Amino acid sequence: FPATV
Amino acid sequence: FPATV
Amino acid sequence: GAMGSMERASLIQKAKLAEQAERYEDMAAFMKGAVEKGEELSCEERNLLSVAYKNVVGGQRAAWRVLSSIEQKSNEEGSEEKGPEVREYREKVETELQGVCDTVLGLLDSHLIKEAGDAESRVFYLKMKGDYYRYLAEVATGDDKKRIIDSARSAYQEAMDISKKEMPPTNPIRLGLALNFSVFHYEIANSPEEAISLAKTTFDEAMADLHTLSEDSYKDSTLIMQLLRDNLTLWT
Amino acid sequence: GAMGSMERASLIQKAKLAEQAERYEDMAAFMKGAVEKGEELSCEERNLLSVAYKNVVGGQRAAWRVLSSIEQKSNEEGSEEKGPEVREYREKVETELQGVCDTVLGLLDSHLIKEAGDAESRVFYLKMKGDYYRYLAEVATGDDKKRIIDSARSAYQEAMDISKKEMPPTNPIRLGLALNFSVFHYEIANSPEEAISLAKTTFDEAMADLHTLSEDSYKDSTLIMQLLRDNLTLWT
Ligand SMILES: *CC(=O)NCC1CCN(C(=O)C2(Oc3ccc(Cl)cc3)CC2)CC1
Ligand SMILES: *CC(=O)NCC1CCN(C(=O)C2(Oc3ccc(Cl)cc3)CC2)CC1
Ligand SMILES: [Mg+2]
Ligand SMILES: [Mg+2]
Ligand SMILES: [Mg+2]
Ligand SMILES: [Mg+2]
Ligand SMILES: [Mg+2]
Ligand SMILES: [Mg+2]
Repeated sequence: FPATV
Repeated sequence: FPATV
Repeated sequence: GAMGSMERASLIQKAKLAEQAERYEDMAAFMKGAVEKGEELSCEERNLLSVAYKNVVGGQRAAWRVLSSIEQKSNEEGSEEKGPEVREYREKVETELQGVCDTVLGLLDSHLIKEAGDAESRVFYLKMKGDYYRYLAEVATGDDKKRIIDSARSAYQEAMDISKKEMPPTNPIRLGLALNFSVFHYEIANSPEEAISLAKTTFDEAMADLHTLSEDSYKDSTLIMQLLRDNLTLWT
Repeated sequence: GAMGSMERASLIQKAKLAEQAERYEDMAAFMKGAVEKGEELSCEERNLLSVAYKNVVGGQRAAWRVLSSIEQKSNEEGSEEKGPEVREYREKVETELQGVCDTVLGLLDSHLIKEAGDAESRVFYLKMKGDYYRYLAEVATGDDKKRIIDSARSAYQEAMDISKKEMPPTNPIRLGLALNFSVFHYEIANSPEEAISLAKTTFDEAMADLHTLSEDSYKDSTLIMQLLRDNLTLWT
């Protein structure tokens, strides 16, 4: 899964 | 801490 | 609310303790209590709120994905019928996830966003609104899926518009917003080109402004820039 | 109970799903429902029960230790008064921990232990009884602390007596019981010599019986033997 903050 | 199961 | 009798400062103190103890459900409940006092949140307090709910919903999303994968496998040819239990339990987790999202959205709507006038607060809350609509979108399959996706988009877009007018391109909130909106495009809106363009432009415009920053601000900005690069590497 | 309307088999199915999703509170609630159906538990089902509650209480114990350390530091000379919040929140976590322990003890008493006639089941449940009294002892500070410690000891002792009569020295339940009773001696009963003697004798008697075992049984026994050795290394 891609990175989120 | 020591090991328990 | 169960936190109505506790002092605001005590709720904030306890949220910090809960974080140290990795008690994120408690942390979130404390912060919900703090928001419901009705006063605006400081920067540090906004961060406590976001960390708490990010960790709670993150755990729910991970569990939902495990269960959804098991459910999908059950619906393949040659899979033995095992009854309604997998769907039921995925639904249980899903409903709890939706509940958390609705709670957060409710705090934003009553009345965090409307009282937030500074760019840093308003962008932060609008990013959160986009994020929790995105989590709702991840699990949506019905009549309202399009409207949920559009709600996320609209919140993110308002946050982007303010961020571009009011914040430098290295601002970590601006960067994090762009990171997440880019993921929205890739994962929710079926717009991988838009996702990639946003991540690239955001990275490049930040790079060009790093020279203005102190060492400590540089550290913060470059951390998020690396997440942008990581996504770009994943997607290209 | 909220699980009263769900089939036993469905509760067990869902406990396994919850484990896969690392949803240990759900897992424990499912297994509590399953126990409350009133039928005895199979080996696999006993393991589900134990894993679920071990993970729930383990998280509570870790949080309690974080909070207790902060509280202890607050009571040192030169520490600034910060009000009742640390004690309150440690108490909150403590009360929830005690509640989980009381729930498990309640399942054992109504009516798992009394119905358990085979050595493998009875020892397993009595080990659990000792373990959850030990968790209560960890946080006990009042009139009943001695009686709580004695309850743990008594449960462990009955389990040891049966295990020595009825099970080979390599049996993993016997080994795990001895491991945990040894930790009880070291950490709760202020009896480090007894702890060390038990761990050493258990290890050595297991070693001598490994030759009787299949490859797969050998793997199981040697895993727990290594935990015994790890504790001995810590303590000597
Ligand atoms: C009030 C305020 O300025 N909050 C945002 C900061 C929180 C701490 N930061 C970070 O940990 C990093 O960037 C983040 C984290 C979360 C968000 Cl939503 C956005 C950016 C560097 C990781 C800096 C911003
Ligand atoms: C019904 C039954 O035989 N249960 C005990 C087995 C569970 C799986 N085992 C293990 O994972 C190891 O030993 C353990 C684990 C838990 C306990 Cl309480 C005791 C021993 C090897 C780790 C084997 C026993
Ligand atoms: Mg007040
Ligand atoms: Mg649903
Ligand atoms: Mg644009
Ligand atoms: Mg039935
Ligand atoms: Mg107490
Ligand atoms: Mg003895």
